[PDB]
Formats: sequence, structure tokens, C-alpha cells
Amino acid sequence: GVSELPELLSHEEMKQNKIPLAYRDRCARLLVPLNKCRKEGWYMPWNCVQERHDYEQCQYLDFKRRVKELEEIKKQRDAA
Amino acid sequence: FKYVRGAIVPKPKVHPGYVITSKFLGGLMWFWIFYRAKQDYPVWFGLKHPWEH
Amino acid sequence: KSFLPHFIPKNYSYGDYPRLKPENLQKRDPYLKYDDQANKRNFNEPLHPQQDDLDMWAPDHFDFVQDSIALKWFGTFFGVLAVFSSVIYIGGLYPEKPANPRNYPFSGLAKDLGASSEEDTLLYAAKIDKSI
Amino acid sequence: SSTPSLTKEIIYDRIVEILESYDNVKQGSTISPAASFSKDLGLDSLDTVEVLLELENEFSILIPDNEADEIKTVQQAVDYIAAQEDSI
Amino acid sequence: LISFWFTRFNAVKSGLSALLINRFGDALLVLGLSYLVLVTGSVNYNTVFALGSYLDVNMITVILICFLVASMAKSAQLGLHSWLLLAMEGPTPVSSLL
Amino acid sequence: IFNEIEYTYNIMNWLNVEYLVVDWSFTIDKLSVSMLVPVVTVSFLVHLY
Amino acid sequence: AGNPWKRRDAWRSQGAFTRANRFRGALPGFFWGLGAFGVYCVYEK
Amino acid sequence: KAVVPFSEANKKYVSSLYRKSLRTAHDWINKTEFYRVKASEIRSRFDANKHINDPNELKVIFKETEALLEDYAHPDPIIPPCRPGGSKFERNIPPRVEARIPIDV
Amino acid sequence: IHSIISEYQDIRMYGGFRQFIPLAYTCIFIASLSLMAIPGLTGFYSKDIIIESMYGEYTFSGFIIYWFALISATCTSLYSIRLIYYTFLNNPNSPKYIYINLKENDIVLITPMIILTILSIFGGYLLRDIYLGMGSPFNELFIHPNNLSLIETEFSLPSILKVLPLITGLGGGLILLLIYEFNYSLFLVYNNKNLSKLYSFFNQKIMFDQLLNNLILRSGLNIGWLLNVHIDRGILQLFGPLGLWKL
Amino acid sequence: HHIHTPSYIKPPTGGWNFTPANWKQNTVLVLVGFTACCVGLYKLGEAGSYNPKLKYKEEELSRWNQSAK
Amino acid sequence: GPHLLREDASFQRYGQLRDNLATYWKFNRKAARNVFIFLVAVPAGLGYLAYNYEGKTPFVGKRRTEPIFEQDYVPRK
Ligand SMILES: CCCCCCCCCCCCCCCCCC(=O)OC[C@H](COP(=O)(O)OCCN)OC(=O)CCCCCCCCCCCCCCCCC
Ligand SMILES: CCCCCCCCCCCC(=O)OC[C@H](COP(=O)(O)OCC[N+](C)(C)C)OC(=O)CCCCCCCCCCC
Ligand SMILES: CCCCCCCCCCCC(=O)OC[C@H](COP(=O)(O)OCC[N+](C)(C)C)OC(=O)CCCCCCCCCCC
Repeated sequence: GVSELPELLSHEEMKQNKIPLAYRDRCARLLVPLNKCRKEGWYMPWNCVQERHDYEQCQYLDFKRRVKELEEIKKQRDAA
Repeated sequence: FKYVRGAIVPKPKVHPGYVITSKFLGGLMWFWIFYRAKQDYPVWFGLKHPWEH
Repeated sequence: KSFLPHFIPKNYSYGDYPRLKPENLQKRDPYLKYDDQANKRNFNEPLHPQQDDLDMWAPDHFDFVQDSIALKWFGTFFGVLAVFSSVIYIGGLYPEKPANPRNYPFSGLAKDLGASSEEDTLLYAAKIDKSI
Repeated sequence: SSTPSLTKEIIYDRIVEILESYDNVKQGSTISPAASFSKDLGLDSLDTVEVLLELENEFSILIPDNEADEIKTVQQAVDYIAAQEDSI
Repeated sequence: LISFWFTRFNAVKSGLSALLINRFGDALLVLGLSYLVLVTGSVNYNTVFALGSYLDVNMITVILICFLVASMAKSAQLGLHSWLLLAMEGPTPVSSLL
Repeated sequence: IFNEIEYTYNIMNWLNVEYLVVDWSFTIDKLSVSMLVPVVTVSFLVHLY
Repeated sequence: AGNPWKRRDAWRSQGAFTRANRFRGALPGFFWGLGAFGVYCVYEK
Repeated sequence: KAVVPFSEANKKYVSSLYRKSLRTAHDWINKTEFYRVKASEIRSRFDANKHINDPNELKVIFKETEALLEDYAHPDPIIPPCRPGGSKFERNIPPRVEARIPIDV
Repeated sequence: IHSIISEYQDIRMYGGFRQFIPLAYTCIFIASLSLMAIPGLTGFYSKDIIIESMYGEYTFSGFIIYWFALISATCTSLYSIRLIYYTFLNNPNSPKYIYINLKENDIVLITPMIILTILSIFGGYLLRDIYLGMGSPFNELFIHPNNLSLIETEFSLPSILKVLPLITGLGGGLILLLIYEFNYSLFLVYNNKNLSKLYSFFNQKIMFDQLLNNLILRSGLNIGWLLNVHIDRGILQLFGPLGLWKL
Repeated sequence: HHIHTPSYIKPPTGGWNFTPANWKQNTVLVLVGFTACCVGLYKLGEAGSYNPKLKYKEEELSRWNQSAK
Repeated sequence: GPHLLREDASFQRYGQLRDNLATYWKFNRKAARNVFIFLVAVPAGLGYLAYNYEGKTPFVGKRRTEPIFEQDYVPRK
């Protein structure tokens, strides 16, 4: 059940979850339920279905966020 | 035993111990290939997304 | 064709030691009979002064093409890729990014990338997400 | 069973297979152990080397120029092949 | 292993070709370790990796270029790859495992 | 891999030249065991082969 | 002459080396894997 | 040296050039049907000039025939495994048969 | 090689093996398809993503390497087809006595192959999320935050690249298969001097082996010779025993 | 066939299809040794190994970073 | 003992020559070409590098004071 980017985590939260550095972003909050289930599910291709699907779409919005923000700079090239 | 001079090589009859095993092994390959394809021919080509159910 | 390896001398005079043209023992016919069939040498055959460089234990010599021709083909093949890599670089034909490089919150995770205070930050910071 | 040796009988029955399929053999003068390539069978210098090249391919060996020219009969082929470690 | 059939002349020299070319990278791997002791006084994983960012960029290059050259020998990449196809002198099981 | 556990057997000390200290220490992290599956598994079948 | 070994190379293209036999089922178990795949449509639906 | 046609030694030279020619064709051509076609032609090219009664005319062909083979030589000729140069040459050579002469070291 | 009684290794002395050893052939077939990254196999789920991430880097080097890698995927799908046909589907080249004596091998030799075959059909899929998982904790491999492009590798790539390796993979495979089967006359390359030079160069491995031995190794051994001649038995003996004896 | 010269050439690995007459007896003596040591190696592995992620709690580390400051 | 070695007359000459190259050696223009390279050219070249950097390399625990990664992106397009 994900349609838009969720709220960012806090600094102390990542310490207790030891979330990897490259994935400490806005979508980090939907990482924690996924990572916890994979450990209890042996990273199988079927035991984390909806939690994984929610996360990939989050990274899609997180990616599509930068597409609009990439074009915004490219317009500022046209300023001068 | 003796070598028969001037003969064709007939369609060999190997023991179906080997023949059936290779057929099942090959069948295990294709069946899997089809099984993943029907469930991932969108995602493999990128035409859809995994969460576009 | 049948050329001898590099650095083998044309002439030598070591006093009374016999003079004889160098023979690359690796290229003797492997079917002919020899007293020492592994080394393809017959007993009491004289040796060249540098026979250690002209036998089965020396590095293998390949004479299919001339040593100069091999350089031409070798350099050309990488030379061909050089122009393929140069033209794209000179022309700039590689595509542009489809999205902005990935940014990160909390001052680009400065503290989480081994920073202590705010003065350095940029030393350790990642791509800063200034657009929260 | 693995490959059961290669004795002269099976060698003989395969060389004859070479000459029978080689149609340049003179008519009559049946393939015999004492035959001569030039006298009996009727092959010239360029023909005999074709038989030798086919023979060495059939037995998966490489007959050098030194001994191939020595083989003048059909038996000498049988005795030459039998005295080799790679005649298979 | 590569020179297991030591009576075969080809397998003997191909075994030597594998060892000498690999010892080329091994010489560089040793030199990389010395610069690892020179920079951090340690070769432990728990120590060296904990200090990666704080170290000079030039020093990491000196160490890792040596690691790369050593890795080119073992993984048989371009430049130090002539031995890889000479290795087929060993028995077929050797090629599979190596 | 699944239970987030690590093993470290340290036989004894190897080099103890002032600050440079090296042990005969063997660890099995995620990466060490990620490589012991391709190595030991294949090598067992190679020996069986 | 011109191919004096015609009667020799007969068997390289006849018997079990007929082109129908050479490419006969070169894809091991295509129809067994193919046949099974249809059944999973019968089983699921 | 000189070339004496119809002498035994001169024929063997032509025999040797024939094994170079056909094996080289065999090295490049990897289909029997294509090989026999080319192998038939080489013999025709070998038998068309069968009749020569002159020394100097024959020596030019020997010069030319060597050049034909050298340019067409395969960079990876087929070799039987147990013949010299093969994949199994010298493998597992049986040990030498000889008496051990003991020495009082 | 064990089955063929002559124990040959040149695939130019094979042909039509597919029925005399059906079990050996299938193992190569399933493995090669896994090597060639046929969709749904194991090599697919590991090799294919790498080829995408060459393009997903969106730098100059990623673009140039992308084609080198894509040619590697292409050639993989090609020399495999060349290997399989030349040994299992081609017209026979070995003598008949070999074909009448061609059998599979004992059950001890057979077991390891089938077990590796099953891994080559199912290993990659099961293990995919353990390693390539989006955010799986694997800190032993350290990825600086400014070097993560797994997101853009999977979401932003052009829709034609995601099929490009496979389309030139099997689609280009058939074309070569026909030539090897129906139109082999094209490949009689000894006549063409441009093709013979090209074939000789790549068959001799970029002539790199000849460059090492004839030039680099021999020069290395030669410097040993010059030191052993002009220094050790040369200037050091002149400023040594021989020279002082003369004086 | 051919002669192995086995009267004197007795390397530790036999040589040319070597098999002693009492090979069945010796293997059980060897199969014990592999079993004796594999069991022995398991004891030491359990007793002398440890988990290097639980020796020090994070509450103890947090004092170390501040003490060094 | 029993002379267990089939001594060779040609190997003995080769061994005799290789251990007596000092006798036939000459200080011609070829030897000076090699002698200069090995006893002077190489020692001086390395001798310069050794003394040039002798004390200029404080690499023990060297620190980084300069960023590696780049912050802002400037697309061509
Ligand atoms: C490796 C580190 C170094 C180790 C060694 C260090 C010391 C080495 C010194 C080397 C110097 C001698 C080597 C070169 C001299 C060789 C002599 C020679 O080659 O012959 C020249 C000539 C002999 O005449 P001839 O019979 O024609 O021989 C010609 C063969 N080419 O000879 C002559 O014509 C004579 C040459 C002039 C003589 C002048 C005499 C001056 C005094 C003698 C020097 C005294 C040195 C000791 C001083 C204290 C002694 C108590
Ligand atoms: C600073 C560096 C110091 C190093 C040590 C000193 C140099 C070593 C010389 C070796 C001598 C040697 O070899 O003595 C033996 C040698 C000769 O050789 P041989 O055994 O008879 O065979 C070779 C004989 N032929 C040619 C017949 C085959 O006798 C001599 O020539 C006698 C005179 C030597 C005088 C030594 C003076 C030393 C002064 C040193 C200070 C400049
Ligand atoms: C981490 C450290 C591991 C050490 C474990 C050692 C296990 C291997 C022991 C081999 C003994 C053996 O048998 O070698 C001797 C073998 C025996 O030949 P064979 O097959 O019995 O046939 C016998 C008939 N021959 C000999 C005619 C074939 O012949 C050799 O002389 C081979 C050359 C020397 C081999 C050296 C290997 C030494 C191992 C490497 C040491 C660092």
C-alpha cells in the first residue's frame, strides 16, 4: 500500500536498525519491514512479496523524484 | 567380434537409462523457462513493473 | 618461416671451440630417430655456445609470422578500439543522465560517513539532498 | 565393454574397406594380403599417397614421409599399423 | 597439478608458465601489503577497513594498484593471460576445479 | 547468511614485531561463507567426478 | 580423379547421419517441458 | 640441387608435397563433402603437370609449390593426440627398463 | 573426450555425436544456455544485470564498455553454437569404428554433472535475493552512497536495451547455425587473404603469446646473458683474478 | 605388460597402480584416523571459537569513543 | 664408484667453455656499451631517485584533507 514517498527516518532509528549507508534515504522506512522479513524468510523469492514490492515502487518514486529535479537544473542552464 | 565392411551407421540404440534421463533433465529446463516467462515476461523486458499487479 | 630467435649471434670466436651455425633444436623433426628423443639430440653432437637458448628447455619460439608483423596486428587491433573510444569522447556521443545523481538526507549523511563536526562535512559528505 | 584392442583381423577388415571403396583399383586382382599397390592393384605414385592419407585418417595416426613410402603391399600396411601405440 | 604428467614436456613448461606469471602478481601483492603496514601498521580486516576514508587517496592507489596487478595474474586478464590457455595440459578435473 | 552470526577461530600468534601483530586467525563472515559454497561444493563434485 | 571415395563417404550422410536424424530433437525434452507447461494452465485455472 | 624427373628420389619429393597439400586443405576445410571437392582439384593440379622432362622447369614449380603451402599454412593444424605435437604425446611414458646398480655412498 | 575412443580434442574431428552420447550433449546444452543467459535460467539472473549496469552507470566509460560487454554476450552466444554444432550436429569426421564404439561413461562419472545441471537451472533464482536484494545487509561489500546505481539500472534503462543481448544472442545464433549447416562454402577462408590474416591473428590469440616469448622473455634471459658475459666473467675478472694475473 | 621396477621404487604414494595385499586392513586403521581427527577437530572448534560481534556491547563502545575524545 | 654417468665429450666442452668465458673476453666497443649501462647508467639513475626522495615521503599514517567525490552535476544537455 504505497502511492507516494513516505516520511524520512531519524538518525537514531538507523543506528538501532543498522540500515546500510547506501540505502539511508527517504525510502529507508519501508526498508526495515522488508529487511526484517527476509532474515526471517531466508531471502526467498516468495516469502517477502508485498513488502518487497512496496519498496521497489518507493525507489521508483525516489528515482522519478530526481527526474523532475534533473530537468529543473537543465532549465537553469537556459537562464544563461 | 568382426568389423563389417561397407555399412551405414544405423540410428543407435543407447540404453534408455541415459536417454530418458537427458529428456527429463531437458524437460526440467524448458518447463522452468516457461514457468518463469509467464510470470516475468513483463519484468524481463521492462514493459511493466513488479508492483503493477 | 624458419627464422631463429632474437639475440642469437651471427658470429663467435671462443678460441679453439668449434664454430657452427646455430640450430634451433625445438624445430627438429619430431619423427626422426634420436639418441635422446625427448631433447631431440644425438649423443656427442656439438653444442652452440648459447645452446641453452636453442633447445627444448628454452622459451618456446613461435615463427608463424615475423616479429614485426605481430606488432602491426597487435597495435592495430587496440588502435582500432582507440578511435572507437576517442570519437565518442571527442564527439560526446554517450547519453546524458536520465535523472539527477542520487542525493542523501541528513547533510548527505556527513556524520554517517565518518565526520565529527560541521566544519569538515564536505570532506566526508555524500551527494547532499538540499531538496527535502 | 570398453574398446576391445585392435588386432590384425580387425585391421585387415578395415584396410580392405579402404581399397574396396577406392574405385581406382584395377578390375580383377582381388584384394589379397600379398597384393602390390602398383603391380597388382594398379596405383601410381600420386594414387598410393591418397591411399596412405586415407589409411592414416582411418587409424587416427600420422604416417611420416620416411615410412609411408616404404609401405608397398597390403600386408606391410597391416604390419606397420599393428606396430604402433596410437593405431585406433 | 598443471604439470601432473611430468613425463610430458608440454605439461612441464606450462606448469612453470603458470607459477612464474603468478609469482609476478605475488611480488606485487607482497609490495601492496608492505604499503599497508607502512600506512596503517596492520594487515587486519577489522583495522584497515575501519580507516579507509581517513587515509590519503594516493596511498590507497599505491596499495590497490598492486592488488589489481596481482589479481590480473590469478584471474588471467589481458596482459598477464598467456598462461591461462597453457593450463589445459593438466587433467580435465584440474581445469574444472581451477 | 540468515542468522547474522560470525565465527572466528584464532589458533595462535604468527608475527609479533613491535606494533605489527598477525595471528593465525580464521573468520567466516558473509563473504567468507559466500565463497565457501562455490569452492567446497564444486571441489567435492570434482573429486567425485 | 573426381572424388574417387564416393562409395567411402556414403555413411557420413546416411543411416544415423541423415540430416533428419542429426537435428532430430536437438533441443532435449522440448515437448515434454512444453507439454507440462500447458498443464500448469490446466492446474491453476 | 638438380632435379632429375622420373628418378625415385624426385618422385618422393612430389609425394611429400602432396601430403602437405591435402593435409593443409584438410586443416582448413572441416566438411568432408567440401574437402573431397577441393582434394580432387589439388590432385588434378598435381597431375596436370605430371609429365616434365626438364630440370629447370620443374625447379620453378618446387619454388612455387613451397610458396603456395607457406601462405596457406594453417595456424592450428590438426594433430593426432598421441603423435608428436598432439594433446596426449609423451603422457604416462612407461619407465625405462634397466638394472639398479647400487652404489656405496 | 573420454567416450570417443581416440580421445581427440580438436572439434574438427567430431561430428554427429548428439545421439551416441545424448546425456553428455544435454549437459552442455543446458549449461551453455545458462552461460548464454537464456531467460529463466541461473546465468540469466546474474550475468544480465551486469550488462545493464554498464549502461546504467551513465558515464563515458560505462557506454564504451557496454558495447565491449555486449559483444562478449554476443560472442558467448556464438562460440557456444559453434562448439555445439561442430561436435554434436555436424557431419561426422571421425572414422566409422569410432562411431560404433561410442558409449556414455560409468555412473560415478555421471552423477556430478547432473547435480551441477540442476543448480544451473535453479541456483540463480533461489539465491538472487540473498545477494542482489534491494538493501539486503551485506556490509562486507562496502558501497559508498555516491556509487549506487542499482535503482537506475532497473528502472531507467531504454526498453530496447533490456532485450538487446538476447536478440543478437539467439537471433544471431540461427544465422551462424544455417551457415554451418546449409552454406558452409562461405567459411572456406584460406582462399581469402583478408580473412586468412584475420583468422590467423585471432586463432593465435592476438599474437600475444608470440609477443611474450619471442620479445619479452628472451630479452629478459638475454640481460642475464650480458650480465653473465660482460660483468661476471667480463669487467669483474678484468678487475679481478684474470686482470691482476696479467698485470 | 610393462615393469614398474617396484622392488625398490617405493614412494609414499605407491606408484603405477600400487595396492598392498593387506589394503583392507590398513584402510580401517586409516578410516579410524580420519574419524579420530574429525571428531577431535570438532571439539577444539567448539571450545576455541567465538562470535566477534557479541564480545563487547554497544554500551561499552559508546564510552570508548568519548574517552578517546 | 662405478661411473654411473655416460659422460659426453661435447657436453664437457660446453661445460668447459661456459666456465672459462673470462679467457676469450675482450673490452671492445660492444662490452663498453654493456658495461656502461649496468655499472654506471643504472646505478646513477637509481642513485638519483634514492637520494632525491630520501626524506620526502612521510607516508606513515598519511591523512586525507581533500574530497574524493564531486558534489554538483553539470549536464552537457
Ligand atoms: C671489483 C672491485 C675492484 C677489485 C680489484 C681492484 C684492483 C684491480 C686493479 C686492476 C688493474 C689491472 C687490471 C688491468 C691490467 C691488465 C694487464 C694487461 O691486460 O696487460 C697489459 C700489459 C701487460 O702486457 P701484455 O703481456 O702485452 O698483456 C696484454 C694483454 N692484453 O700491462 C702493462 O703494460 C703494464 C701497465 C702499466 C703498469 C704501470 C705500473 C704502475 C705500478 C703498478 C700499480 C701498483 C698497484 C699497487 C700499488 C702498491 C703495490 C705495493
Ligand atoms: C676493494 C676490493 C678488494 C677485493 C679483494 C682484492 C682483489 C681480489 C683479487 C683476487 C686475486 C686472485 O684471484 O688471486 C689469484 C690470481 C690468479 O688467479 P688463479 O687462481 O691463479 O687463476 C687464474 C690464472 N690464469 C690466468 C692462469 C687462469 O693470482 C694473481 O693474479 C696474483 C696477483 C694478485 C694480487 C692481488 C692484489 C690485491 C690488491 C687489492 C687492492 C687493489
Ligand atoms: C600445505 C602443505 C601440504 C603438504 C602435503 C603434501 C602432500 C603431497 C605429497 C607428495 C608425495 C609424493 O608421493 O610425491 C612423490 C611422487 C610419487 O609419485 P607417485 O604418484 O607415487 O608415483 C610414483 C612413481 N613416480 C615417482 C615415478 C611417478 O613423485 C615425485 O617425486 C613427484 C615430484 C615431487 C613432488 C613433490 C610434492 C610435494 C608436495 C608439496 C610440498 C610443499
